[PDB]
Amino acid sequence: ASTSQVRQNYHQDSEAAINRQINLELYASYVYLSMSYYFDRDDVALKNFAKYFLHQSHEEREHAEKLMKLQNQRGGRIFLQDIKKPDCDDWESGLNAMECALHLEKNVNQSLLELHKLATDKNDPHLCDFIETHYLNEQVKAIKELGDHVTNLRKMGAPESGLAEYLFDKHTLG
Amino acid sequence: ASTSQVRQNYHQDSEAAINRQINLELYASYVYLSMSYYFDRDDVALKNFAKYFLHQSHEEREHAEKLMKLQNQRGGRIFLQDIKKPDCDDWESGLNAMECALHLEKNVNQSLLELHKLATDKNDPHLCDFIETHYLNEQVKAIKELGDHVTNLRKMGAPESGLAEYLFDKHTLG
Amino acid sequence: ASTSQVRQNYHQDSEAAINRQINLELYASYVYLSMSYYFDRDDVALKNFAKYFLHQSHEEREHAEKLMKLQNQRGGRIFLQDIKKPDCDDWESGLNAMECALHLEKNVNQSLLELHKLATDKNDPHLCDFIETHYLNEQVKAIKELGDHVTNLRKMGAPESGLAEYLFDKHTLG
Amino acid sequence: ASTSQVRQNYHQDSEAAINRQINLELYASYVYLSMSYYFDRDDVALKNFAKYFLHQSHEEREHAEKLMKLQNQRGGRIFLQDIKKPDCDDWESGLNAMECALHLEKNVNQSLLELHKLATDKNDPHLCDFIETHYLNEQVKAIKELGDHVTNLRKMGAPESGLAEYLFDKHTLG
Amino acid sequence: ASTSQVRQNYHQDSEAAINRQINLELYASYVYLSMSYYFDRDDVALKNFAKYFLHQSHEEREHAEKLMKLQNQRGGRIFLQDIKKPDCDDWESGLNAMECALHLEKNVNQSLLELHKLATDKNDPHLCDFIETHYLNEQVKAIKELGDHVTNLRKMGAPESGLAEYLFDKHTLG
Amino acid sequence: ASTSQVRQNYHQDSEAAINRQINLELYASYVYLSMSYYFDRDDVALKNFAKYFLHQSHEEREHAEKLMKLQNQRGGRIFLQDIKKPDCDDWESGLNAMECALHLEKNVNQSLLELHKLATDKNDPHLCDFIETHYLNEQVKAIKELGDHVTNLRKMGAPESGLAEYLFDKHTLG
Ligand SMILES: [Cl-]
Ligand SMILES: [Cl-]
Ligand SMILES: [Cl-]
Ligand SMILES: [Cl-]
Ligand SMILES: [Cl-]
Ligand SMILES: [Cl-]
Ligand SMILES: [Cl-]
Ligand SMILES: [Cl-]
Ligand SMILES: [Cl-]
Ligand SMILES: [Cl-]
Ligand SMILES: [Cl-]
Ligand SMILES: [Cl-]
Ligand SMILES: [Cl-]
Ligand SMILES: [Cl-]
Ligand SMILES: [Cl-]
Ligand SMILES: [Cl-]
Ligand SMILES: [Cl-]
Ligand SMILES: [Cl-]
Ligand SMILES: [Cl-]
Ligand SMILES: [Cl-]
Ligand SMILES: [Cl-]
Ligand SMILES: [Cl-]
Ligand SMILES: [Cl-]
Ligand SMILES: [Cl-]
Ligand SMILES: [Cl-]
Ligand SMILES: [Cl-]
Ligand SMILES: [Cl-]
Ligand SMILES: [Cl-]
Ligand SMILES: [Mg+2]
Ligand SMILES: [Mg+2]
Ligand SMILES: [Mg+2]
Ligand SMILES: [Mg+2]
Ligand SMILES: [Mg+2]
Ligand SMILES: [Mg+2]
Ligand SMILES: [Mg+2]
Ligand SMILES: [Mg+2]
Ligand SMILES: [Mg+2]
Ligand SMILES: [Mg+2]
Ligand SMILES: [Mg+2]
Ligand SMILES: [Mg+2]
Ligand SMILES: [Mg+2]
Ligand SMILES: [Mg+2]
Ligand SMILES: [Mg+2]
Ligand SMILES: [Mg+2]
Ligand SMILES: [Mg+2]
Ligand SMILES: [Mg+2]
Ligand SMILES: [Mg+2]
Ligand SMILES: [Mg+2]
Ligand SMILES: [Mg+2]
Ligand SMILES: [Mg+2]
Ligand SMILES: [Mg+2]
Ligand SMILES: [Mg+2]
Ligand SMILES: [Mg+2]
Ligand SMILES: [Mg+2]
Ligand SMILES: [Mg+2]
Ligand SMILES: [Mg+2]
Ligand SMILES: [Mg+2]
Ligand SMILES: [Mg+2]
Ligand SMILES: [Mg+2]
Ligand SMILES: [Mg+2]
Repeated sequence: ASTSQVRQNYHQDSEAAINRQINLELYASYVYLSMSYYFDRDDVALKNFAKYFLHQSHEEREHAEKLMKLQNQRGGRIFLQDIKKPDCDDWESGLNAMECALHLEKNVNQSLLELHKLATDKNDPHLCDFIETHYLNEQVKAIKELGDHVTNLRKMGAPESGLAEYLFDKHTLG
Repeated sequence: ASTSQVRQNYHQDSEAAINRQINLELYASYVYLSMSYYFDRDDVALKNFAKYFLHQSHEEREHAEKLMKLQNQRGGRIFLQDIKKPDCDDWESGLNAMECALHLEKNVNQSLLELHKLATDKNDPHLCDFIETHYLNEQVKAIKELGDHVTNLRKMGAPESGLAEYLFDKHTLG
Repeated sequence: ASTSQVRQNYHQDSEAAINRQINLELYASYVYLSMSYYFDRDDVALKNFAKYFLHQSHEEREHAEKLMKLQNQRGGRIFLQDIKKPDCDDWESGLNAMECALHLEKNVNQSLLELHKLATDKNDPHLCDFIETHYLNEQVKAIKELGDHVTNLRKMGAPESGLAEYLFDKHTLG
Repeated sequence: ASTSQVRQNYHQDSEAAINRQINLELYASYVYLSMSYYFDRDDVALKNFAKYFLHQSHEEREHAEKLMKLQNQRGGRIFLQDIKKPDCDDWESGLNAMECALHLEKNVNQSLLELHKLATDKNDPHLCDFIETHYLNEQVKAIKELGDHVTNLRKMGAPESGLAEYLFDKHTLG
Repeated sequence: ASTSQVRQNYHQDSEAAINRQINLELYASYVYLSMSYYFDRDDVALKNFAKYFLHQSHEEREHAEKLMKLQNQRGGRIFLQDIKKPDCDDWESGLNAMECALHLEKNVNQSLLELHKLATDKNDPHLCDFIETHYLNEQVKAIKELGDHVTNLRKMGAPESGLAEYLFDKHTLG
Repeated sequence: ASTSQVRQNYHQDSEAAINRQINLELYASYVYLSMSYYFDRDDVALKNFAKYFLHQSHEEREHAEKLMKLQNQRGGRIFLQDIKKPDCDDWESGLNAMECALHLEKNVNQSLLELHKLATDKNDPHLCDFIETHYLNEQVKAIKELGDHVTNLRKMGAPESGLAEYLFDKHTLG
């Protein structure tokens, strides 16, 4: 009950915000897992879409683990919640999955910006630096990459052109 | 809606049982993740317990992925549910975590034996072979290893002896 | 006209400030280019001064390119202006060029500090981290190096001693 | 004020023409820089167009530096002017950028042919050889390459076909 | 007396705070030096405790040197004070030394957080980034490691169990 | 309180003299540290003077550590005092720093000769051999090197000639 021997300048509200961010990162890992195996279906059959989203799934589990490490490093206590099944919808196409991923990463970035605003308000420069170093530029690069992918698929004629998704699978994700 | 072009000798009940087993494997990955970071806390501080359970967590995510591949290979459709937060309790000690892991793996094995009985009842030898090849002996080895670990910790004087858990961490999990 | 699909927490004023900083970095590349070839003249003939300033010129073009990448990563639109010819004056000596470079880098640093104050005012932690990571310490090291060079040239007897500039060229810039 | 000790058979008009050519080469570097980052935008997203034009930008800066070296080698004095922002227009498409580049390189070649006619009129065989050796065939190869690129993009169905620009990006510029 | 040629956006109060932090880092190096040689005594004789604290001593001297470099880089003037002999007390045991080290590192971290609050108040983003990059996470990792060590020693039965300190020396610090 | 089990032929007065010599070696490390960073200032800017004195600082910390080892080897008890800030004065020039270092090393040598006279008076041949083996010739070589450096700087025209200190920095300390 009494304080962690390591805890210093770590607000209860920051501790709770980090637990919510852990859940969000595990949720993002689950969304990309579901998206991956959609492209593995025999009636979709785009293997590089499947590999691309599995890699993204594995990266989100690493992002969750790094926040669980941070919680312990600062003397906070991890509190886990259910990982909700993916919302987005039935995946429909390579383009629609890429658009769901863009929205997911823009929602994760908004959560991280709220987390950074709280750490700023509580004058926690270690937590500010943590978020900036490990999360904020990774989100900007992820969002830019997904926007690039959505643009190419749209220009190529997706989702109507099954040829467009096939050739994007080989040339961009291959 | 209409049948997958690949589907052959794959009962609707088998398809549903495989989706339930996917959820159970993701749940087991989550239980071991939680257990891992407990041992990373500054007031527990057993780093080889933490690494041992993280590795086990990563192995369960691989077990889930292999069942999602199987579902697609057979022309079934993956249906995901929420991943429940870990039940077990507050982890308390290295011994108590090992005992929770033993119970978890004995519950996963019972699920797989029920799955095998269903595949047997539906005369699905491919699914029987899948379960036997990739799951049943992995469960028997996991259960035997966790029983060995629980025995050693008990003989060494855990959970009262903090020396016992420390030296087990170095010599068995190190 | 309508918003970039990637744009998030990126103020119009930040977007414009980044375009002004791009112009300033290209201007700094031009100042160092001019300084370089002054030392290549047959009546100046200090080859290590020439190489030192050419390298500095190439570094400023890289600094401009990284800001053009950032503008696109954040969903801003690059707006280019004329690159003004160098102001400073006729270069006169190794010491006078080093003093012009010190003033240039102290003016670029003041621009970057104003840019950081704007990003702080608009609560853009990604842009704050970008400036701190890629620009602020590079400016402090550049300013310290140029101050060191100016000090040595002054102590050695420059600009009157042509021997001083010759031996500095060989021993410090060689 | 008085003559460079190295100057021999180098007409004042040649000296001035070389300074104008320096400005034109820096302007061409700026045009290709702008074109490069257009293709880096999230709503254009053709990375090999972007790399192709950045390389061309870097080559034009080298062409400018070689003329600044020549000016000093002959005992002329470098005189720099503002580098104008790119004219061409909004870039619109891969085809339109390639067409702007073709017009740019045909304007640079006309400048170099005028420069060669002046050196011929002033009986400066060193300057004639300089232009022929380092510039004239580089312009003919650049113009031929850009014409080839424009032809392919037109035959492939650009600019209407976003598929055409995508596949040209992978197969020709990749 | 008059201003350093390099000084820009570096408040007199920041300059003084950096000199106080230099003294604190040298004091921390001295505390760990004293602790090291305690464990080298023939009536204590724990060689891995001795090596662990000597390494920590050498790391604190590096932390002091990096702040003396920063002071010069920013155009401040180093002002040195006596390095006080270690306070803590007679070292008594491996556990008591580890507890003194935990308190030392939590006092150094509080000094660095006060330093960061001053740099924030004076809008010095270069100094904020310096502290965050080189100091704040190094303090969080140091504090977490020392808390882990204190926990293990307590669980193992230290300081009463001389066996506990012996086996910790071999297995954790060895 | 009672005697160390290892103590043999080690006089209380020798024990106290060794503690005073430890303080003197730490003081010499501090003097050279201060001298080092003086030459790192932007208005002094002699980098090989700075490296030379930092190396000397690191060597004095090693000399202190070896005496703390000796104290324990002989069964004496280390007693630490404050490390006084450097006396010498404001450093002024490369020559003045070298002259302060010569005086420092001649004061350390006089302390060691007094220490050797005490060990001789107490018939401690182990301590006599320790001082002769590890300290006395290191002091004679240090004093000879600093005298050589002072001579060269004086002959070269230091401290008036800033050229002299610059060229000594490159050729002797480089
Ligand atoms: Cl509190
Ligand atoms: Cl919580
Ligand atoms: Cl929940
Ligand atoms: Cl980046
Ligand atoms: Cl059927
Ligand atoms: Cl189902
Ligand atoms: Cl559900
Ligand atoms: Cl087996
Ligand atoms: Cl053991
Ligand atoms: Cl062992
Ligand atoms: Cl808005
Ligand atoms: Cl603008
Ligand atoms: Cl303009
Ligand atoms: Cl640095
Ligand atoms: Cl003439
Ligand atoms: Cl001209
Ligand atoms: Cl102009
Ligand atoms: Cl050819
Ligand atoms: Cl291909
Ligand atoms: Cl001021
Ligand atoms: Cl001060
Ligand atoms: Cl003092
Ligand atoms: Cl870390
Ligand atoms: Cl006695
Ligand atoms: Cl004493
Ligand atoms: Cl004292
Ligand atoms: Cl010798
Ligand atoms: Cl020389
Ligand atoms: Mg949430
Ligand atoms: Mg990712
Ligand atoms: Mg993430
Ligand atoms: Mg639900
Ligand atoms: Mg970064
Ligand atoms: Mg279930
Ligand atoms: Mg396992
Ligand atoms: Mg499993
Ligand atoms: Mg529940
Ligand atoms: Mg088998
Ligand atoms: Mg401007
Ligand atoms: Mg530079
Ligand atoms: Mg720059
Ligand atoms: Mg003008
Ligand atoms: Mg900040
Ligand atoms: Mg940095
Ligand atoms: Mg022109
Ligand atoms: Mg070219
Ligand atoms: Mg050209
Ligand atoms: Mg204009
Ligand atoms: Mg000819
Ligand atoms: Mg040729
Ligand atoms: Mg203090
Ligand atoms: Mg440390
Ligand atoms: Mg420190
Ligand atoms: Mg005192
Ligand atoms: Mg860091
Ligand atoms: Mg003394
Ligand atoms: Mg020495
Ligand atoms: Mg010494
Ligand atoms: Mg005093
Ligand atoms: Mg000897």
